[PDB]
Amino acid sequence: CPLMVKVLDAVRGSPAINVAVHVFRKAADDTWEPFASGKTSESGELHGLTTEEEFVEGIYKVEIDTKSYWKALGISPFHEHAEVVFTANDSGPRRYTIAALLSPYSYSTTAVVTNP
Amino acid sequence: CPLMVKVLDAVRGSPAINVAVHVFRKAADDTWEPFASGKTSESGELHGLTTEEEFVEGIYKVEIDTKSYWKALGISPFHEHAEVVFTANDSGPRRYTIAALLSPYSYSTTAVVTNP
Amino acid sequence: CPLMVKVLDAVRGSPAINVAVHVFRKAADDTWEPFASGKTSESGELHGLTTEEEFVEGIYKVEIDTKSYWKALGISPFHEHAEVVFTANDSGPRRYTIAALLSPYSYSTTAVVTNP
Amino acid sequence: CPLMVKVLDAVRGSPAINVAVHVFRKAADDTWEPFASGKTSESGELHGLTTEEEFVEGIYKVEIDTKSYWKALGISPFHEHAEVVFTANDSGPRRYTIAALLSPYSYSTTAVVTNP
Ligand SMILES: O=C(O)CON=C1c2cc(Cl)ccc2-c2ccc(Cl)cc21
Repeated sequence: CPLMVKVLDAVRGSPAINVAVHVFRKAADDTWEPFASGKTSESGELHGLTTEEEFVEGIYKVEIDTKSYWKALGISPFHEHAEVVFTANDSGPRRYTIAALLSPYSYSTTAVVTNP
Repeated sequence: CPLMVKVLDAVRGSPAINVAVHVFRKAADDTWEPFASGKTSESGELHGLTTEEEFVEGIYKVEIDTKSYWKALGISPFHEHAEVVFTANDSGPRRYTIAALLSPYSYSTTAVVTNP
Repeated sequence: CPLMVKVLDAVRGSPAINVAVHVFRKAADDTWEPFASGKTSESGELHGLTTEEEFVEGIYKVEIDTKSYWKALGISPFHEHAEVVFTANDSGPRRYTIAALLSPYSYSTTAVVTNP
Repeated sequence: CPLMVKVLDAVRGSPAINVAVHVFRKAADDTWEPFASGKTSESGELHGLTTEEEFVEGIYKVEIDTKSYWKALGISPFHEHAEVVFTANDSGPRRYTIAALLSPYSYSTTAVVTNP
């Protein structure tokens, strides 16, 4: 529940299903340490990545594997993957939803940060 | 349930709350006939606009009153309102969600069309 | 050039060429009067719609005929057209660039406004 | 000019000026080698990063330093930077324009690719 990813397909107007998502956390030596991963569900969502206890303050990267999604559809894409890099902050609202809207040569990403 | 609107604020990373939304349907003389309206909830969503029986095939317009949302925040905006104009089709998936992502000088809108 | 429209295609990563654009201006009786129209060039841009002298203060609507663009590429898109509605020149003359980035089931519209 | 970066500010409706941009290229050992860097001009554009000769096939990463841009405007944004990762020149030389549209809690990134 503190980190959710939602991915939509702007070409088909649908959730983007079965997209691989890898989360990393930035280590003290500046490398990216694997943190969590999964595939989006039938509703384009990936829940259950981490817990409140482990999602401590720090810098995280969410990679969304957009190229493999488009290739499966036979559509030749621009980006290798979409990247979302941010600092997790204890002060603000407690839930972070990372949304991504995908097109072959463009994507947007937005963070919705809310309280239950 | 066949038509839902969801609105997000890209400046604050939050749902856009208390945004007025007016839906129109295009009449046989080409004018826009009021159809439904409401304000987005605390989660940025507006449900309950119409029913399956009345949401027949035709051209609809969804106006989102973005200027009043930004003015309330003290932020001077570009657009008078965001407009979403589309044909409702019985053939495709049965639920239409119109999403809008708002910034003072830009917005995106996406249609997610799915089956329950 | 006080008003310029630029349209890009997010499926192909290219300018959206030969897209029809209609501009209207709200009259004192509340109707939308035809103001100017044209088609985007090879660069996806439409210049020459108006002059400083004719582009007076007002509420303008830029209608970008996105459905016909997609149909001619074999795509059946969600929206009929993208509309951009804004007050212009209400604090003196400005230059406006209205951009639209198109995908079949999504678009974004942006304005860059500069003071000559 | 085979690689050009353009950055716009969706809060102000303006070019995003003096944004730092770092370009990297993936080496055969998988590390990201520094390739070129610069800052956007008054127009929000960064030209002159590379030459046809140096811009060979490869996987490139364009890192746009959006956090520092917002902080200097008094805004505490969500993302550390926007990353754009793509394979270039894998079917011969192309021209690439990488655009980013920024808001505090959202960005979109787009590419227009043309064949000289
Ligand atoms: O939405 C993006 O990712 C940036 O796209 N917007 C673009 C863009 C994108 C590209 Cl690749 C080239 C030019 C523009 C442009 C020019 C004027 C204006 Cl007002 C907007 C834009």
